[PDB]
Amino acid sequence: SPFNISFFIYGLVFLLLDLEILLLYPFAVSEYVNSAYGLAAALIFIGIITIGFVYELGHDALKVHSRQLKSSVVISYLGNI
Amino acid sequence: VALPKDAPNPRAIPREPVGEIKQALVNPADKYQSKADNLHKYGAWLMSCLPKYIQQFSVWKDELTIYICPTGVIPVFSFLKYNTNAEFTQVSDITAVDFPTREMRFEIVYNLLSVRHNARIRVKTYADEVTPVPSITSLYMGANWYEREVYDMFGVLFVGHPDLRRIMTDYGFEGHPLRKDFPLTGYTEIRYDEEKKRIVVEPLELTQAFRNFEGGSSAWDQVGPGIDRTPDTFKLPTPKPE
Amino acid sequence: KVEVYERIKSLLAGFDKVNDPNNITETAHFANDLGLDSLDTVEVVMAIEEEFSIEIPDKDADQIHSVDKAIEYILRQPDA
Amino acid sequence: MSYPTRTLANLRKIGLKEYFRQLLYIGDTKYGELVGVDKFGNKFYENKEELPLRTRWVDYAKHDYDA
Amino acid sequence: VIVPYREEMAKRHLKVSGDLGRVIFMEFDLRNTQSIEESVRHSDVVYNLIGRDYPTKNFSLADVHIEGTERIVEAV
Amino acid sequence: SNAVSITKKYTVQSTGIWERIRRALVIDPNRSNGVPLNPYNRNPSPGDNPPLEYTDPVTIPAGDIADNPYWKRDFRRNYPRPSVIAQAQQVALLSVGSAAQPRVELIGEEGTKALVAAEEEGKEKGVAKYLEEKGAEEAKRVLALTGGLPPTPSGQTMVTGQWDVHKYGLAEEQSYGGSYPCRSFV
Amino acid sequence: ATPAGPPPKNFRLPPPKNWDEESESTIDKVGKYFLMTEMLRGMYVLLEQFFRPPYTIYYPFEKGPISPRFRGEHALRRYPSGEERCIACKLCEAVCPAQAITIEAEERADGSRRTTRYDIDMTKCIYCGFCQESCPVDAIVESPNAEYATETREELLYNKEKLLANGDKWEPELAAAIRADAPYR
Amino acid sequence: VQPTKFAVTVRQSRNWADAKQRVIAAYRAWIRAAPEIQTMYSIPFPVSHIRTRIRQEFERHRYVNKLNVVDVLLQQSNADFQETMNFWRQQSHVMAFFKEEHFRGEKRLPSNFITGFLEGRN
Amino acid sequence: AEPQDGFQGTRLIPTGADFQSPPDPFIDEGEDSVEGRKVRHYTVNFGPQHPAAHGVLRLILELNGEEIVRADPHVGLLHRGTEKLCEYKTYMQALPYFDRLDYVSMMTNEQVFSLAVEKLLNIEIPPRAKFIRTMFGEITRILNHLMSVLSHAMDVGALTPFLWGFEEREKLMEFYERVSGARLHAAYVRPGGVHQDIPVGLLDDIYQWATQFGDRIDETEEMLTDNRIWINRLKGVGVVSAADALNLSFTGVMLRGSGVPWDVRKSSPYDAYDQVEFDVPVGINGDCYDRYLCRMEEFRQSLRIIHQCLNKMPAGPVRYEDYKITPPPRAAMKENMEALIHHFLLFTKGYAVPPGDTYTAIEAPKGEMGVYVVSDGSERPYRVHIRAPGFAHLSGFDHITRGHLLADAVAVIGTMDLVFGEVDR
Amino acid sequence: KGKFLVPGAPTGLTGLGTHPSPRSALLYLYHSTLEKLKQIPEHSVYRQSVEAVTRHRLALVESVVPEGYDAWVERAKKLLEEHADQFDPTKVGPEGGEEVQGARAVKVERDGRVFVVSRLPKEEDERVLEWDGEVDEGPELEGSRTLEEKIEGGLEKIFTRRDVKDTVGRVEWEPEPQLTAEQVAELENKIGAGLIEEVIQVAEGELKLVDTMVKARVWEPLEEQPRPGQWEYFERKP
Amino acid sequence: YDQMPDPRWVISMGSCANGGGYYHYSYSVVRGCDRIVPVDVYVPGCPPTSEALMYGIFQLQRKMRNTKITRMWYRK
Ligand SMILES: *P(=O)(O)OCC(C)(C)[C@H](O)C(=O)NCCC(=O)NCCSC(=O)CCCCCCCCCCCCC
Ligand code: SF4
Ligand code: SF4
Ligand code: SF4
Repeated sequence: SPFNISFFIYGLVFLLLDLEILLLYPFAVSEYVNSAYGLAAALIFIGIITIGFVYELGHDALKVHSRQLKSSVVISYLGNI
Repeated sequence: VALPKDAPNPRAIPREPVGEIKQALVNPADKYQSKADNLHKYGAWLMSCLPKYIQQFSVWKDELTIYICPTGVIPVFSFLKYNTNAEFTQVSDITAVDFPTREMRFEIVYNLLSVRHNARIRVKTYADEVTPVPSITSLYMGANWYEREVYDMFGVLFVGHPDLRRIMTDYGFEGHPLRKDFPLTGYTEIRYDEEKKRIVVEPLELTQAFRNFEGGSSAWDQVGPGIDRTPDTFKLPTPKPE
Repeated sequence: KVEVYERIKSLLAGFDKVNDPNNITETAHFANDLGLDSLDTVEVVMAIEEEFSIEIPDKDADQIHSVDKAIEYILRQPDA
Repeated sequence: MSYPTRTLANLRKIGLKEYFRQLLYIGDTKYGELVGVDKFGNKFYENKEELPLRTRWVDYAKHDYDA
Repeated sequence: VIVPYREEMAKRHLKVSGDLGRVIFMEFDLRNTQSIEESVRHSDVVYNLIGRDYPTKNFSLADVHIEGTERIVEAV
Repeated sequence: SNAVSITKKYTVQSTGIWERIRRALVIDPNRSNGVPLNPYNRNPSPGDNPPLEYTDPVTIPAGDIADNPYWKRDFRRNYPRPSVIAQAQQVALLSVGSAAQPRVELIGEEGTKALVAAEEEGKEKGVAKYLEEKGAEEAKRVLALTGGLPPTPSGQTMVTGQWDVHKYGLAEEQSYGGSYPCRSFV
Repeated sequence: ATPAGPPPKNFRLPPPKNWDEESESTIDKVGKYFLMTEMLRGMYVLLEQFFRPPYTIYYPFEKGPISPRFRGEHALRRYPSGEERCIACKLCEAVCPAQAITIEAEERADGSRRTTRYDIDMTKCIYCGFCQESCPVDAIVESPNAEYATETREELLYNKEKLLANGDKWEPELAAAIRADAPYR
Repeated sequence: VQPTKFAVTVRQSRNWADAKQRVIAAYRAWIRAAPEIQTMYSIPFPVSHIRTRIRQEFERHRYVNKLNVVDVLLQQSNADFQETMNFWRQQSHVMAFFKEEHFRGEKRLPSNFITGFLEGRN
Repeated sequence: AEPQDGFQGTRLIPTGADFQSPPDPFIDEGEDSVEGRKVRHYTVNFGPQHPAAHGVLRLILELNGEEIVRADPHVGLLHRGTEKLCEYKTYMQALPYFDRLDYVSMMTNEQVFSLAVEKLLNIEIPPRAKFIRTMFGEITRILNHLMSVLSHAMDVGALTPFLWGFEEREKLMEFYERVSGARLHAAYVRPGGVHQDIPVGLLDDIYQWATQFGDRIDETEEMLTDNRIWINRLKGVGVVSAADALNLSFTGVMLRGSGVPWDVRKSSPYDAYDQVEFDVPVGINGDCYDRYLCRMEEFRQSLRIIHQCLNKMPAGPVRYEDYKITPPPRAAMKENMEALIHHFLLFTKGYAVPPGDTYTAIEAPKGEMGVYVVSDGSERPYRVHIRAPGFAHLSGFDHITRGHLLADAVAVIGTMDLVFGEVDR
Repeated sequence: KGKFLVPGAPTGLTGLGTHPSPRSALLYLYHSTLEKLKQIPEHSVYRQSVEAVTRHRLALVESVVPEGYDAWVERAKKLLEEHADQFDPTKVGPEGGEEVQGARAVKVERDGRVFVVSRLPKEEDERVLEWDGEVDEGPELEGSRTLEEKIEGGLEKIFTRRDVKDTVGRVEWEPEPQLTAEQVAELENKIGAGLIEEVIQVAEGELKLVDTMVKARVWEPLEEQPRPGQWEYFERKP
Repeated sequence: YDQMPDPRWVISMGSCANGGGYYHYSYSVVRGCDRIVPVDVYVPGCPPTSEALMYGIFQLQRKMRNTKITRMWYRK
C-alpha cells in the first residue's frame, strides 16, 4: 500500500531544524567574545532559518488542516402568467 | 465516626401506620377505546389510499397492523415514509415469524415509528422458501442489518438488498435456526482435535439429551375466546324491527 | 499462429473427459465433435486461460465453443 | 492505606512483633476487639471506627490461609 | 484412558481429547510400584510408550527400558 | 447556590484542625468524599431485620374474604380480541355506513336483503373497483369520514387526558445554561 | 423531528456568534490557553482524592456485604429430626430455566416418597433461585457460599451425596437466611 | 461490489437463459479461484481435488427445473464465494467442506445391508 | 399463485431500483496523467483477538492511509441463540434470558419483557410495583452510564474517572443484591410486578447514597467536560445529522445528540414515569461531545427521578394479586388448597398468555429497546424477537465513519453504547 | 439585526441549516406536487388526500407575503420579457450555464405558475480562491495533436464560453424579498408541522412520493388476494 | 491461547465457559471451553462474584506455589 508523505516531512523538517540548532550551540558557549557583533550574525542566521519555518507553517507540510449550510439554490415566485 | 450535624439517622424516624389498603380493579384495555375509532379510521384511509396492495388492517389495543401483498412492499413503505399524514421515517424493527401450517410459511413483520406524529405502525407481508421480498434498503438505511438477520435466521431473500449475507451464524453454517423445523441444538458441534491441531466440526452428540416438557401443557384451554372491542363506527348497521 | 495449437493439444489431450484422443482438429467443437457437456467446456476454457496467463471475460468465454475459436481469441489478446 | 496516626496508635496497642506478623499476612495494621473463635481456629475481630466494610475481619489459624 | 504422569503442566493438553470423566490422570514414578499397578488394575489394554534416547542422572537406558518394562509388565 | 451543605450529606466528616484545613484547601468544601457512615448505612444488616415486623400486604377488593368473585376481576380472560377489517368490510362500511352512523334507513325487511347486498358486493369488487364505479364523489366521501382532511396517526401519551404527541418544550432551567451545546427539554 | 403542532418556543437557536462578538476578554482567553487553567484544576482534584480514604478492603481477610437473599452454592436440607426435606415433587426440575437438575425417585424402604438421584450440573446452573422459589418444603436452597472454585469440571457435577453434605455443613446459615427473608417470600 | 469486496446485489433471474449464464458464471468464478483457495487456507489437497468438489456441488443441483429455486441456490453460491475469497472463513470451515477429513472417514454410511447390520446401523 | 408461479419465473417483483426518480435538475444542488492513477487500500482486521475498545468485535476496515474507506463490523461472536431458546421456555423461564442481553442494564432489560407480557396478559400491575420498577430503572440507567461513559473515557486514555465511578457501581450493586440475591442478573422485574418486596431498610440506604451522588457526578465533570484534550478528542467526531439518525434507526442518545427531542419515557409513558418530573438532555451538533454532555446530564435527571420515587413510594403489594399469574406468598402456599394448586401449576406448566402479538418499547439506557412477542395461547411464547438499540447503532458505523480518520474510530465505538450481548443476542 | 434569519445558520436539528428562500421553495414544491398529481384519476383517495393537505398548506404559504413583494414582482416580471434568452432552460441548461464564477438564473414553469431558480458563487475566502473560482479542466493540449483529441478537450468551448467580466448583453437578476424572522415563525405556527425547514423537507418527500404512486398505480384493484388461512393466527373461536 | 508463552494457565470463569451454562442447548454455543483449551481452574457462578473470581485466582496461585520445577527435573 502507499505510505504517508507526512512521515518523510517529519523527518525532513526535524533533520534540517536539528542542523540549525546544532549551528547555534557554539554561540551559546562563546557569547562573551562574540558580544554585539557575533550576536548580529546569529540573529541574521536565526532570521533566515525562521523564514523557512514560516514556509513550513504556511504551507502545512505536516497537514495541519488535514481533518475538516450555505445553499446554492434560491427560488423566486413570480405568480400566474 | 464523625457524623454530619444535619444528617440524622433516616431509620430512626417512625413511619405513619398503614391500615386497610384499597385498590380498584382496572381493566387495562379500557383506556385504549378512546383512540380505537381513530386507529380504525387511519387504517381504513390507508386501505382506501393503497387498495391495490393493502389486504386488511387490524387494531388490537393501540397497535395498528397493516397486511399487504409482497409486491407492494416498496410502494407501501414509500407512502408511510413520505406522506404528509404518514411520516413513519424510522424502522424500529424488521423480523420474521414461521408458520409451517401456512403455504407462505414466513410472516415478515415491520415496525415503524413516526416521531412527528408520536405514532407507531406495523406492516405484515409474507414470504416462502423460494419467494423473495423487496428490500426496503433504498428507503431506510437502518433496514440493512435487520434484513440480513431475517435472511440469516429464516432464509428469506430480499431482492435489491446489497450484501445479503449471514450476520449471526458462523461462517459456513448450514440451516436457518429460527425455522420451527430446525432443532434447538442444531445438527453439529465443534471441538479441538489434537491430531489435526485445529478445530473440527462433528455430528452433534449431547452427554445429556434435551428434555422437552412441552407435554405438560394444560389439558384444558386456560385463556378463552376473549372480548370483541370493534368500535361502532366500524360495525355494520342492523335492520330495525318491523 | 501455430505455436498456440501445439499448446492447445498439451491440455485437451491431457483432459480426462475427452471421448477419444486424436479427435482434435484445427476447427473441432467441444460439444458436437469432442463430446463435452456444459461445465466440462467451462473447465477447458479455464485451462486455456491458465496456459496463456490471460483472464477471459465470461461473455468472451461463452463465445468460445471450438478449438479454432480459442486459437483466434488468444491471438487478439495482447498477453500470452 | 493506613495513615500515620492510625498506624502509630495500632502499633502502641499491639506491639512490634504483632505488628510485623500482621504485616506478613493482611498487610495492614489492624486492632480491634475479639468477637470469637471458630472451630478451625480462625479469630474474628470487630472495630466500628474503621472504614465501611473493614469493621469486621478474620485472623486465619493457618499460614496458607484460604477463604 | 488412564494417563500416568510425572509433570502436571506437561500432561494438560491430553484432557481436551475426551468427554468428562474419560481422561484420568495418575501421579506415578516408574520406581513406585504402587503407582504403576494402581494405574493398571482396572484396564483391559495397557500401552507402554516409555522410552528415552539418552541416559540421565536418575535413569540409565537399562533403568528406564529394561527395569521400566519389567515393573509394568509384571503389573499387567 | 448549587451545592448542598456537607453537614447534610451522609458521609464521614472531618473534625477539628483537619476540617479547617479541608475547608481552606479543597475546591469545594461542600463536596463529600463518598465514604458512608457505619452507624447509619446498612445498619442493621438486612439479615437482622426482625421478621415479625414486615407484613405482606393484601388489597381488600382483590384480597377480601366476602365480596370478591374471581370472574369480576378476571381481566386476563377479558382480553380484547384484535379487530380485523378486510377490503370487503370497508366496501360494506362505505356502501351502507356503520352501526354508529348508517347510510340509509335499512328498516326490517327489504333492508336485511339490502344489507347483505352490500356484503356480497364488497366481496366481489374491492375498495378500488367500488370507488372507480362511484367516482370522485366517493373519494371525497372517504375523506369526509375524517372531516375533509385525511386523518392523523394517534398519539401514544395520554398525560393531557387524550392520546396525542408529547409537547416537548425547552425547560425553564437549562442545566448547562448556554455555555455548552446541550439543551434541557421538559 | 419535532412533534406535530407549532414549533416549540425558542427551539430555533440564535445565529452563531463571531469571534468579534464573544463576551470574554483577550487576557483571560490568552491566559487559559497558555496556562492550561482547566487542566490544572483537574490535577488539583486528584490531590484532593489523594488525601481521601481509599475504598479498598483487604480480601480474604475482609469480605464485601451480602444479603439473606444471596444466591450461591446449592444445598439439600433436613427437618430438625434429620429426615430429608425433599419429597421428589420435581417442581425444581420442571421450573429450572437451564435444565440443570435431574431427579429420579421411588418409594423408600419405609414407603416414603424420596429421591434416588438428585443431581445439579453447576456448569449448567444460572444461579437464579427458581428451584428455591418453587420448592414447597424448603428442601433446595442456595447457600451464601461463593468460594468453591474447583480444579476439574467433574467436581462441579453435584449428586445427592454432595448436596446433602452441603446442607449439613451450612444449615445454620441456611436457617438464618430463611429466617430473615421468609416474611417476604 | 460497493458494500464489500465480493458483494452481489440480490436479483431475480429474468428467464432460463438468464439463469444459465449466472450458473456458468458462478461455476467459472469458483473453479478459477481454486488455486487461490488452496494457498489461502493451506489446504492439503491439489487444486484438481478441489475443483472436482466444485463440480459435484454444482451437479447436486443440475436437475433443478424451477427458476425460483435457482435464484436461491445462486444467492447461496455468491454468499459462500464472498466469505471464502474474503478471508472470513477459517481453515476449519473450509476443511470441514472436504468430507475426507473426518476421523470416521468419508464413507460414513454402510456400503450395503450386511455391513451396516454387522456393525449396528453403520 | 406463488411459489409455482416462480417455477417458470413470471412477473418479477418490483425493487427499490424500479422507483428511482431523477432529481429535479433546476433545484438540484448536488495519457499518463497522475489523476487517473488508482490508490490501493489495505484492509485491516481489528478484533476480537487483537485488543479493541470493548467486547467480541471483529471490525474489518478498508483504509486509505489514515482514512476509513469502508467499515465492516462482523458480529455473532456472542450470538447464543437466545431467541430460539425462549420458544422452549415458559414466560417465567424466559425472563432470566433478558438479564443477559444488555448485561449492564439488567432490570430495564427484564422490564421491557415484563411490560410486553403484561400487555398480552391484560393486567394492571400494583402501584408499588410501578414505583419500584421506575426507581430501579433509573438506578440501572446510572449503572449503565457509569459503565458506558467511564469506559469510553478510559478507552481514550482517561484512567481515573473509571476508578472513581466504579465504586459508585459497587454501591448501587449492593441495592440489586439486597432486593434479589445477585450483583448483576437479578431476575427481579417479572410480569405482574417484581419478585419480592424491598427489605424494610432499603429506601433510607438509597437515600443516603443519593445525598452524595451529585458530588460524584461533579467530580467526573471536573476531569472531562472542560478538558481541552477531552474536547479535542470528541468535538466534531462521529457527526450524524438529525435526518440520517432517524433513517439509520438511531434511538436514545444517538438520536437526541443530533437535536431531535425524543424520549420513550415521555412519548409513550410506562410504569411510573408519568408520575415523575425530569428533563430530557438534547444536543445540537450530533457529535461525540454532545452525546457525552447528554449522558452526563442524564446522570442528574436519573438521580432526580430516584429522589421522587423515594418520596412517592406507596404501600401495597408488589406482585399483581391473581395467583393464576403471580406465585402466591409461601405462607399461603403451605396453608390453603387453592394457593398450593396455583403454586404447583405456575412452576410446572406456567400461566397461559392470551393469543396475539405486541411490539413493546422502552427507553433503555442505550436507547429504544423493544421486544416483539407472539403468543399462541399456551404457556410458552411462539416467538420472541428482541430489538436491541446497539444493533441499529453498530449497523450505522460505516455511515458515520466513512471518509474520517482511523484515530476517531475508538471515539464513536464508545459513543455508541455497545454491549454485544445486545447486538448478537 | 435579527430581522432576517441567516441562510445556512444551524436550526437546532443537526445537518438542517436555515433555508435561503423558504417561502418560494414551498410554493415551488406544492405547485410541482399538484401538477404531478394531475396524471392520477379522480377516484383515487391518495390523490384526493394529497390535494387536500397541499392546497390547504399552499393557501397558508400564500397568506404570508414578504414586505415589498408587489414592488419586486413588477420589475421581475418586466425583466423576464426583455431578457428571456438569459433565463430559458432550453438555451443555458437547467443549471443556468457552465460559468460558476458568475450568477445563473433559469425561468421554470410549474402548475401554471412561473419560478426563477438562481445560483450564486459560494462565498469563499479570497486568500484561497484561484482565478475567482473558475473550474480547472487541466491544461490545454499543446504539441502535435490529432483533431479528435482536440474536440475531446473542449476546444469548441472557446467559441461559446464567456468571460466572467463580460456582461454587455445580459442583466443582473434581483432576488425576491425575504420573509422576516417574525414572519417565518408566525407562518410555521400556522402550518403547525415544525420548523419551516422541516416543512420543506416534508414537501420534498411528498413531491418524490407521487412518482412512485403513479408508477405503482396504487389506486387499482387489489393485486393479490390473500389465500385461505394466510392471516390466521391462534385465535380461539368466539 | 497458542500465542501465550509458557508458563501459562487457563481459568474458566462462569457457567457458560464451564459447561455451556444457560445456552448449553444452543446450536451456536460451545458446551464448555475445555472442549477447546485445557483449563486449570473452574470458577462457578453465573456470574461468579468478584470475590468468587478472586478465590479462584488464589487457588491458581496456591497451585503455582505447590508447583515443583527444579525438583521435578531432579526426580527425573
Ligand atoms: P451442463 O449442461 O453440464 O450443466 C449446466 C447446468 C448446470 C445449468 C445444468 O444443465 C442445469 O440445467 N441446471 C439447472 C439449474 C442449475 O444450474 N442450478 C443452479 C445450481 S448453482 C450451485 O449449485 C451453486 C453451488 C456452489 C458450490 C461451490 C462449492 C462449495 C463452496 C466451497 C468451496 C470449497 C471450499 C473453499
Ligand atoms: S428439592 Fe423441593 S422442589 Fe425439588 S423435588 Fe425436592 S421437594 Fe420437590
Ligand atoms: S438456580 Fe436456577 S438454574 Fe440453577 S438449579 Fe436452581 S432453577 Fe436451575
Ligand atoms: S454471567 Fe452467566 S450468562 Fe453472563 S457470561 Fe457469566 S455465566 Fe454466561
